[PDB]
Amino acid sequence: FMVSLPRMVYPQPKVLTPCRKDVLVVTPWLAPIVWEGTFNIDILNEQFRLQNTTIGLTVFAIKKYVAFLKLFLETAEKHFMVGHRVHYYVFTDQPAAVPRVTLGTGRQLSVLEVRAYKRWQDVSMRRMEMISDFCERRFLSEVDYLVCVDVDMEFRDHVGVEILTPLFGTLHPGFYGSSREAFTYERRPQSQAYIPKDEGDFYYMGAFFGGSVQEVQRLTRACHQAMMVDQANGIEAVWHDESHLNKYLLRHKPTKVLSPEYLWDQQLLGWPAVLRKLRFTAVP
Repeated sequence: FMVSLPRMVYPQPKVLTPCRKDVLVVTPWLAPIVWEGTFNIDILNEQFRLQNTTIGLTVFAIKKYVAFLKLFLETAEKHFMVGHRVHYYVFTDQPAAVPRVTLGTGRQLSVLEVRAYKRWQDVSMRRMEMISDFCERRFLSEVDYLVCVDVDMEFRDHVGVEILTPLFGTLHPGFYGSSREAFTYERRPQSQAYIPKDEGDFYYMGAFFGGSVQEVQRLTRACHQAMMVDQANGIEAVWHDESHLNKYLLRHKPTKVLSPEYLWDQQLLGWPAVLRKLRFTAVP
């Protein structure tokens, strides 16, 4: 049950003026594409706080990548869901190497040790398997939404409840202006991740997806199962779990799509006019 919003004073939305005219802000299946200027964060914060929303953030930091945790977590504290309840789940092979990061009130961190796996096949499948096969009951009990991101990143600007929805993917920064035939989908019909040249909405990046716990578990389960089939058939998708994520999101449309504000590499791609903010960026 959702209680009434309080009285709020904010600028009136005007029907005969778009928020953005330079970009697509809704997909053909009526999912918002989230760009700066499309949302009033005050309204959204109210809506999500009134539900006492808890967001889980999963991040894998394996081998040398543990070195990225400090900046990842410190910047998440500055920019990720501030004001809301947040539970970080750090999956790592080196629990002792996790930095001691000071957290704001209402935010917690759990260190989850993984796992075994001395063959690259299981490593490739590790993340999808971990989210769907091992942490299933815990996530359902502890958080409302799950967000799955890469560690070799930093937050530079607001990443907040505007992204929350049953299921979201993020436009890959390298390909948002590309035609579908150019997308690096898996193109071999022998792979479960196969997408023909005449199919595809967007190319989504494996580095930032999420949704409700239930929808994320469905996605990660399906991707893990598809990857197991490929392994049995002696094939590895061109971009690993990202290829499978793309197949899943073609066949199960996301209910929001994040713009490349949410996943950017400034060293590689600069700062285009279409990006008013660079929110979450690759570490050079």
